[PDB]
Amino acid sequence: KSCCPNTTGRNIYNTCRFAGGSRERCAKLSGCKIISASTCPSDYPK
Repeated sequence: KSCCPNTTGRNIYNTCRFAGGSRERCAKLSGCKIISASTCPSDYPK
């Protein structure tokens, strides 16, 4: 799943995805990660 620091991270990620940027590119850009671990560390709580 995708995992972001905060709501602004989610906002930027979603906007970039809506425009049509790649998932990891949008994640990096916004300051989020994406991992196949399903569980994310207590650092990206959104």
